[PDB]
Amino acid sequence: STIEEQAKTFLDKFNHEAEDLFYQSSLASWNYNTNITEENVQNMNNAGDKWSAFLKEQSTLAQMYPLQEIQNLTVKLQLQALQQNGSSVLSEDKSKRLNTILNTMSTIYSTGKVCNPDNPQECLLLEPGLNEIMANSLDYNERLWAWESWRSEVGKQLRPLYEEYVVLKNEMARANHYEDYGDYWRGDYEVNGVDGYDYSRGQLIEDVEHTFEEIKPLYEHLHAYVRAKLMNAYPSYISPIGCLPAHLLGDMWGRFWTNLYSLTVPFGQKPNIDVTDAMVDQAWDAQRIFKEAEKFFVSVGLPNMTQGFWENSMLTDPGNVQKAVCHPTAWDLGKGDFRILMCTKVTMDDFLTAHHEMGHIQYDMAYAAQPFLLRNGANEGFHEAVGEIMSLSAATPKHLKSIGLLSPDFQEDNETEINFLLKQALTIVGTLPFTYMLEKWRWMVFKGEIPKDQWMKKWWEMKREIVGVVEPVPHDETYCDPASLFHVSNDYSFIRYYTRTLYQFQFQEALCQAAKHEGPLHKCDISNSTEAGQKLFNMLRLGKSEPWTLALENVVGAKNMNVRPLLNYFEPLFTWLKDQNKNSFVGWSTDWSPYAD
Amino acid sequence: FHEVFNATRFASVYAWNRKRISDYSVLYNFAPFFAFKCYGVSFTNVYADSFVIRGNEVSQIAPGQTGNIADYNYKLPDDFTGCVIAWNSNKLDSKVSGNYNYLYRLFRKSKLKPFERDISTEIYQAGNKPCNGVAGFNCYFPLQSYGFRPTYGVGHQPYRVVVLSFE
Ligand SMILES: *[C@@H]1O[C@H](CO)[C@@H](O[C@@H]2O[C@H](CO)[C@@H](O)[C@H](O)[C@H]2NC(C)=O)[C@H](O)[C@H]1NC(C)=O
Ligand SMILES: *[C@@H]1O[C@H](CO)[C@@H](O[C@@H]2O[C@H](CO)[C@@H](O)[C@H](O)[C@H]2NC(C)=O)[C@H](O)[C@H]1NC(C)=O
Ligand SMILES: *[C@@H]1O[C@H](CO)[C@@H](O[C@@H]2O[C@H](CO)[C@@H](O)[C@H](O)[C@H]2NC(C)=O)[C@H](O)[C@H]1NC(C)=O
Ligand SMILES: *[C@@H]1O[C@H](CO)[C@@H](O[C@@H]2O[C@H](CO)[C@@H](O)[C@H](O)[C@H]2NC(C)=O)[C@H](O)[C@H]1NC(C)=O
Ligand SMILES: *[C@@H]1O[C@H](CO)[C@@H](O[C@@H]2O[C@H](CO)[C@@H](O)[C@H](O)[C@H]2NC(C)=O)[C@H](O)[C@H]1NC(C)=O
Ligand SMILES: *[C@@H]1O[C@H](CO)[C@@H](O[C@@H]2O[C@H](CO)[C@@H](O)[C@H](O)[C@H]2NC(C)=O)[C@H](O)[C@H]1NC(C)=O
Ligand SMILES: *[C@@H]1O[C@H](CO)[C@@H](O)[C@H](O)[C@H]1NC(C)=O
Repeated sequence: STIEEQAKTFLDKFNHEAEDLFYQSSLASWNYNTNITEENVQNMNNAGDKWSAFLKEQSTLAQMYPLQEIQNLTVKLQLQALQQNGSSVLSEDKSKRLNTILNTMSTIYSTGKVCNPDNPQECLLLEPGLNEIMANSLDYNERLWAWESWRSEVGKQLRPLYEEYVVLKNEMARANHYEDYGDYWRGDYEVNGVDGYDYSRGQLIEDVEHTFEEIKPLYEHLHAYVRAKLMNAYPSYISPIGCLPAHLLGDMWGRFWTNLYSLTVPFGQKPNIDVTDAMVDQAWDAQRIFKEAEKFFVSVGLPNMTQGFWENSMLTDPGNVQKAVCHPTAWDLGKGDFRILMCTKVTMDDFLTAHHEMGHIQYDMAYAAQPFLLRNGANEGFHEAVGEIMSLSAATPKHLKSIGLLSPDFQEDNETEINFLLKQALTIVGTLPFTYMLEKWRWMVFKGEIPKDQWMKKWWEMKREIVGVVEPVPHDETYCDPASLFHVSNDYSFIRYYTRTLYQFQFQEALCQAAKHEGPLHKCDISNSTEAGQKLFNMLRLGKSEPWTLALENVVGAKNMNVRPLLNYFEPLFTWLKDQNKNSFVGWSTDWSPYAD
Repeated sequence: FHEVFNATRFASVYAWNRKRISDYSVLYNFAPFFAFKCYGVSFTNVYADSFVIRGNEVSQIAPGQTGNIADYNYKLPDDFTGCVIAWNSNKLDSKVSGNYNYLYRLFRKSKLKPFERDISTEIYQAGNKPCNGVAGFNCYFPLQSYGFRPTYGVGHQPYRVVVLSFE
C-alpha cells in the first residue's frame, strides 16, 4: 500500500501485456525479413505501430510513481527505464523538424552518388562501387579522387543539417536534465545507489582517456611498421618521419586497416590456416556447421538448443522465389522462441559467424527469466564481447585439428603465428585511436567547447596528433567530414566499439586462467572445460538486473575496464615489431603535409 | 475415465471443472504423460479436476508450492492423497493468431485455501481510493489470458492437467 506495492502491481500487468505485444511485433518483423513481400510490410508496420503506441501509453502512465520513495533496486530500475521521456519533451514543431532532418540525413547518405570528371554519365554510389575502389585499388590518383569527391559532394550537403541537428538534440537533452546530448549518451554507463559499485557519467571520459595512454606504445610501432611498408607501394608519396595520407588506409574513413594486409604481410611465403578445401572434400553442409557449433557450446557446460531452433530457423539461403534479407543475425522473439537468420555457405568465415551468432543466442537464453525490462546485456558492450570471445576461441589450430579439419600432426611454426597476430592487430588495434578520437570530437562538439566555426580545424588537428593521419587536401568550414560516416549521420553512439574491445580480452584472459592454460594467450582454447562455462554463466544469467561493475567483477575480478590483457595478448607481435623498427623513426611529426611543396 | 481424459474442451485455470463419478490400467496405457506423480499412495469417492495451464507452471500443482497458480487459482492441501498427471496438448489448444479462450487470475486480495474455487470478476483495487467498477489508475481487471501459439518453446506451451483425488 505504501508506494512500492502499487509499483509492483503495475509492473506485473505491464510485463505480461508487453511480453505478448512484443512477441507479435517480433514475429511480424521476422516474417517480413525472411520472406520479402509488400503485404508483409503492412503486416509488420501495423504491429510495430500498435506496440509503440502501447509503450508510449504505459510510459505516460508510469510517471505517477515518484522514483524517490521506491526502495527496491529492481523495481526502481524498471520504473526508471520506463519513465524516461527521451524525445516528445519538445514541441510538435521542433520534434517534426528533428524527424525531418534525421530522415533527410539518412537518405542523403543512402542515395548520394559521385561521378567521373571525364564522363559525367557514370555516377557511382558509396555501397556498390566506392568502397570497392577504396578497398581493391593501388592507384594513388584514383584513391585520391574517390576520397576527395565523396567528401566534397555529399559531405557538403550534410553540414547545414548537422548544424541544427546539434541544437535540436541539445535542447532535447537539456529538457531531460542532462546538460548536453553527450551526457545523455554517456548516461548508459552510469550506476547509482549501490554504495561500492557506483560509476559517474563524467568518470567514463577519464577512464577512456586513461586506458588510451597505455595503448600508444604499441600503436606507434604498428604505425611505423605500416608506414615503412607503404613507402614501397607508393614511393615519393610518403615521408619517413611524417603522418600517413588519409586516402591510403584501406577504406573510405580509415576505420579499419584490415585491407592493408596484402601490402604489409610479414612472411608472404607461409600461407595462413584456411580450412575450406578440407570441408568441401568431406561434404560439410549448412547444418553440420551448426551441429559442430552446438557441440562446442555444450562442451563447456552450456545448455543444448531449444528443439524449436532447428525447424523455425533459416540456416540456408532460401529457394528460387522467397527473396529475403541475407544478414547473419540472432532473433529472440520471446516466450522461448530463439532463431538464427543467416544464408550460410561452406567456408571458414561462416564457420566463425556460426559461433558468434550462437553465442548471442546463448546469452539471450541465459537471462530469459528476468523481467521483461531487464532482458539485455549489462551495458552496450557486453553482448558483442560475449559473441566475440567464442569466435576467438573457435579459430585456433588446437581446435581445428581436433574437430578433424586439419592434419593430425600439422606442426605449426612461429612465422604463421606472427602472420596471424599482425592480421589481428590490423583490425583490433588500428581502430581504437579512430574510435576514441571520433567520440572525443563529438563529445566536445555537443558540449560547446568547439564553436561551429572551428569544426574542421579541430577535427583535422585531432586527427593529426592522435591518429597520426594527415589530410591530402585542405578543408575549410564548408565541409563536414565526420558526418560522411554512417554512425554520425544516422545518430548512433560510437563508444561501444571501444569498450567492447577491452571487455573481450578481459573475458578471454579471465576464462583462460580457469581452463588451466599455460602457453601464450593467443593460443588458448576454453573448450572441454566446465569451470570456464560456470564462470561465464554466473554473469550471463543476470541481464540488466545488476550494475555492470558487478557483472564484470563476477568474471574478471576487477570493477572497471583494464587494458593489460590486450597487451598480454599482443606481446609477441610487440617484441617482433620492436625488433623490426631498429632503423625507422618510431613516431610522427604534425607539420608535414603532402601538399606543403 | 475416458470422458475426463478425452474431453474436447477443457476448463480454464480459475474456473476448473470437478467431476465426480460413482480401471487404472487404461490411463497407464496412453500418451507419454510428461508429468505423473502421486505422493501419498502407490475409496469412498473419487474426484477429477481438470484444466489447462502453461508448461513451467506444472511444477506448482503439488502440495507445498508457491506462485501465481498455487496461490490464487488452484491450491492443493499439504496432506494430499491423490495423483496428478499432466501432458502436452500443443497441437490442440494452440492456434495461430493466439488462443485467448484460456484465462487465469493474477490479482487477488488473499491467497486461496486448499480446494477452493473463485470465479468472481470484480475490479481489483491496488491503491486507497475506491474504483467504482471501472478500470483505470490502480484499478485492474484480475483475469488475464494466455496467448497460446504453436511457435512457442516448451514451458510456454499449453499443458492439460488432471488431478485425481481420493478419500
Ligand atoms: C511468402 O510470402 C508470400 C506472400 O505473403 C506467400 O504467398 C502466399 O502466401 C499465402 C499464405 O499461405 C498463400 O495462401 C498463397 O497461396 C501464397 N501465394 C503465392 C503466390 O505464393 C508465401 O506463401 C510465403 N512463403 C511461405 C514459405 O509461406
Ligand atoms: C524487492 O527486493 C527483494 C529483496 O531485496 C526481492 O526479493 C527477492 O525475490 C526473488 C523472487 O521473489 C527471490 O528469488 C529472492 O530470493 C528475493 N530476495 C531475497 C533476498 O530473499 C524482490 O523480488 C524485489 N521485488 C521485486 C518486485 O522484484
Ligand atoms: C516527462 O515529461 C513530462 C512532461 O512532458 C514532465 O512533466 C511532468 O509530467 C508528470 C506526468 O504527467 C506530471 O505529473 C508532472 O506534474 C510534470 N511536471 C513536473 C514533474 O515538473 C516529466 O517530469 C518528464 N519526466 C522525466 C523523467 O523527465
Ligand atoms: C574434448 O574431449 C573429448 C574427450 O576427451 C575429445 O574426444 C576424444 O578425443 C580423442 C583424441 O582426439 C579421440 O581419440 C576420441 O575418439 C575422442 N572421443 C570422442 C567421443 O570424440 C575431444 O577431441 C576434445 N576436444 C577438444 C577440442 O579438446
Ligand atoms: C622463429 O623461430 C626460429 C627458431 O627458433 C628462429 O630462428 C632463430 O632466430 C634466432 C634469432 O636471430 C637466431 O639467433 C637463430 O640462429 C635462428 N635459428 C636458426 C636455426 O638459424 C626465428 O628467428 C623465429 N622467427 C620469428 C619471427 O620469431
Ligand atoms: C480418445 O478419443 C479418441 C477419439 O475421440 C480415441 O481414438 C480412437 O481410438 C480407437 C482405437 O484404435 C479407434 O478405433 C478410433 O477410430 C479412434 N477415434 C477416432 C475418432 O479416430 C482414443 O482412443 C480415445 N482415448 C481414450 C484414452 O479414451
Ligand atoms: C544435447 O542433445 C544431444 C543430442 O542432440 C544429446 O545427446 C545430449 O545428451 C544433450 N545434452 C544435454 C545436456 O541435454
